[PDB]
Amino acid sequence: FPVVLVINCGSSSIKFSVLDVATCDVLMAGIADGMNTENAFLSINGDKPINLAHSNYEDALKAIAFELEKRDLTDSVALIGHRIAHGGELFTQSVIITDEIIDNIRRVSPLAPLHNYANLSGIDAARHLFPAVRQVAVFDTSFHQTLAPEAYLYGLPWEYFSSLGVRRYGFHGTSHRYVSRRAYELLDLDEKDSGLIVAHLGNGASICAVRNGQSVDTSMGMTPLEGLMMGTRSGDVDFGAMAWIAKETGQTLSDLERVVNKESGLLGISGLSSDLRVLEKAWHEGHERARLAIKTFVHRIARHIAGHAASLHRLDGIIFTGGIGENSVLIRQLVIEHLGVLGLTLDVEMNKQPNSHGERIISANPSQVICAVIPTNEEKMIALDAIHLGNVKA
Amino acid sequence: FPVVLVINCGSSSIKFSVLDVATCDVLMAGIADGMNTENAFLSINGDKPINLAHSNYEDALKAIAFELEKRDLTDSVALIGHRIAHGGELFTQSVIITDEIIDNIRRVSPLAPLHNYANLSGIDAARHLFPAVRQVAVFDTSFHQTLAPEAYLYGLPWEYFSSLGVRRYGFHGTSHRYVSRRAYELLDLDEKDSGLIVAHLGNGASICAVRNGQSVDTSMGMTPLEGLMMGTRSGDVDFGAMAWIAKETGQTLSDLERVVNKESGLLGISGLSSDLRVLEKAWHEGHERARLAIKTFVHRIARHIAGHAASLHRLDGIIFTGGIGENSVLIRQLVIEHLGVLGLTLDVEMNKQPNSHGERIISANPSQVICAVIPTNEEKMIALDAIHLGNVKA
Repeated sequence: FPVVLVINCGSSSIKFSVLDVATCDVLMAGIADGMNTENAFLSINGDKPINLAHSNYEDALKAIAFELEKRDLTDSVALIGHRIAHGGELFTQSVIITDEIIDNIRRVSPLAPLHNYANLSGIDAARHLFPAVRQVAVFDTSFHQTLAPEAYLYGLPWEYFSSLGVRRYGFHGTSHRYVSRRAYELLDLDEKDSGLIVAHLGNGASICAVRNGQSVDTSMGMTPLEGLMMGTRSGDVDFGAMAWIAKETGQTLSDLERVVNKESGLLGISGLSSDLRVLEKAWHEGHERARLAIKTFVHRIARHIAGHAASLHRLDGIIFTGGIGENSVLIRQLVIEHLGVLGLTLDVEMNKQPNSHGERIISANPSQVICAVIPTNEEKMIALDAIHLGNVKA
Repeated sequence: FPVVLVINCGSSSIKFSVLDVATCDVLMAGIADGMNTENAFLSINGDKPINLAHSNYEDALKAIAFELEKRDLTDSVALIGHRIAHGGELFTQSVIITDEIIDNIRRVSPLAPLHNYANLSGIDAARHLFPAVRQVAVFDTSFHQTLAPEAYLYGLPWEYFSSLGVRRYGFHGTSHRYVSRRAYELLDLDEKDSGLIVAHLGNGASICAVRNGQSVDTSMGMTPLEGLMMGTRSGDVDFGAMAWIAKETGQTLSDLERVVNKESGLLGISGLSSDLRVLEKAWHEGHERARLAIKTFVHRIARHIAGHAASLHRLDGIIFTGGIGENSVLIRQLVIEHLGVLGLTLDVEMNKQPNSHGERIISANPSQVICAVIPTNEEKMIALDAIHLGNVKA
């Protein structure tokens, strides 16, 4: 009864999970937070902030390693899946990790300095701790590599693209991919003849147009900062304004890069919270700035949903996913009501249902386009790749 | 037989025209270029680069003033219309110029330093030279002041909006307004119950959603740099990328503000020209980078057309206008073919017709949304305001 160990080794943490190969169900999950700080802890199932203070990425993973052995599931780990933030133009699909692949990840790493160098740290660690174990890299950008130049080029000097690799990459590729695969079953569509928009709304937020099973457009850019307005991230912003602000407040780009990433978005407008639940209640309690934050949030989701639909021959579906997309009844309704131009009719009792109801249509029958909610499962998608890649002869 | 003198007093030039009040036809047009330089000239009808070297804004206008008198149409100038680049939140419509209005323009001027201070220069000049003459200000942003906060707020700290006035203003308001007024006649729509998208493609390029006669969304931002990719302007650009570029090439914001405005856009991608005619032939001759420039250009127009349609209850029309929108048969077709998702069917023989055919439908009858070309006439719109305002008792 073998298992896959999935690992998202970020800058501050190491979010892991263990899935059963047979059923892809989660047998174990955890998180080694406070990494690089003296105050570092490991909490399995959120049950006991352990002692792991002032420890590095490889120690954290060894801590988790010993905890896997403690639950007699070390000699059952057939596959290790690694989440990588950024794949540049080198990675178009998931791959078995080898020395070539490390080099290649290390080459594209400058495109995402924070995250990738931590992902690499996780890979070196895992490979030390599990050397007989097949390991796999899954890239958050690779699903979007089917985009055409017209879709991914910026309007900058060509040199910036060809010399420096400055172009739209897009993120949430694993989610957009998984959700879309699931969409074909739930809507009874033909992958080869279909057009979906997937609104992944969570932590970060991005839209993705999926034509005939392929990503043809996505809202995030070279960095995860483009596109939708998010929790603390600004989303789309007139560079003229950012330039003007610099000259008016006497701030740097480093200053403004913080502001746009950390003090902006839902938080920036509301001046209250990045959390929708807080703001949704804030609006119900009559806070105007919370109302505006949500209305703006909703407005920009609509704008990009409709826009991404231009990259489709036919619009068969809109699929909400992620923490916000799976759980926010209001946001889903406001967004759908903002797309009446596309002929969307919502079913409110169906949209009322909580996330317990899982993969579910939320549109009435008169609706010209089907709306649905499909819980994302990035870990399951990572496993399914790892499983598939397990059959390979290297 | 009275006339209106229209004046667009930019940073480098003074583009003027003289319209007959009766028919709104242009009796005279000209341009005093090379302003502030020692090499300065005045060319009426493009017929004789006159001697006006090393002269200021008021001299240029006096030169034009004496040329109006030379053609016995000085004592016939009933109204002077002034084009203003930026109106902030103070100007929601055209207004009769008074001391209050100068102060108010001077207050919002910091929102558009280059252009507005030249517009003010033109106003002081005109008022000197024509003091008994009623004068009017028409603002390029005022049509977009019906936008809701959700439509015009950026996802930045609220403080940047309330303290510093950082929000989407949008431009081409006079064109989008005129074109839309004309749309209601050409399509036989009810202003009060309608939804148009207007693609003004020229010099600068912007989209505008017009719901029930009101601007509800527009692609340009606080500066004319947001939205569509343009001749030399980048359009939408991931701030993360602009930040990354800065750290990689060691450039300033001033450096990058030049690049994004002057070396970018159609020119930036093609590495050849900002002129579509050059690039269109370049593609026909087999230049790949010209092909990519146009395809990207077209792709982003489609994206924003569809997106702006989200701010409509119903999409009745898409209207092309401006130098590129009135004259480019290919761009219009490629854009429309990119919006097959909205059910657009094009009539190619109708789309083939040159701009001589004027206000004209370009879509087949099966088309679920009407497409048309409507030549913009900003000068006529300025006159019609000035005429209307001529009836007022101050």
